[PDB]
Amino acid sequence: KETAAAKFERQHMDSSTSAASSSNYCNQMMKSRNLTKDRCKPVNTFVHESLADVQAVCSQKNVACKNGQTNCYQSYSTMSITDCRETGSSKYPNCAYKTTQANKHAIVACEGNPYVPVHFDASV
Ligand SMILES: [Cl-]
Ligand SMILES: [Cl-]
Repeated sequence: KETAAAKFERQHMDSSTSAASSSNYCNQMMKSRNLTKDRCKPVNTFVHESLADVQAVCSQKNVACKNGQTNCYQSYSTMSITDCRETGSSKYPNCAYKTTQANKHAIVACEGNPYVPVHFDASV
């Protein structure tokens, strides 16, 4: 079993790099974080900030989530973010992703005590 907090860290946290290096970034990252083990994760986002900074977003701007839940938070400043999406020629187990790097505000859902990110809603 894996806690929600831990799953968010695995799926969305990447403080090792300051941004998406190349176009293959999303390919090897979706792999190293085990997001291609049993299925190709269609869409996934990586935040290139310190965990501390991402966790802090749980105390930033409270916004609604796409699903309507009122526990989403948007970061006051922009963050280095990498979006990963399957390309047209992506088929399990040969997943292929388009890596798109940018700096936008991250929006996550927080819950529990300690109150930390447990899901990544979107990035604006
Ligand atoms: Cl995501
Ligand atoms: Cl600060």
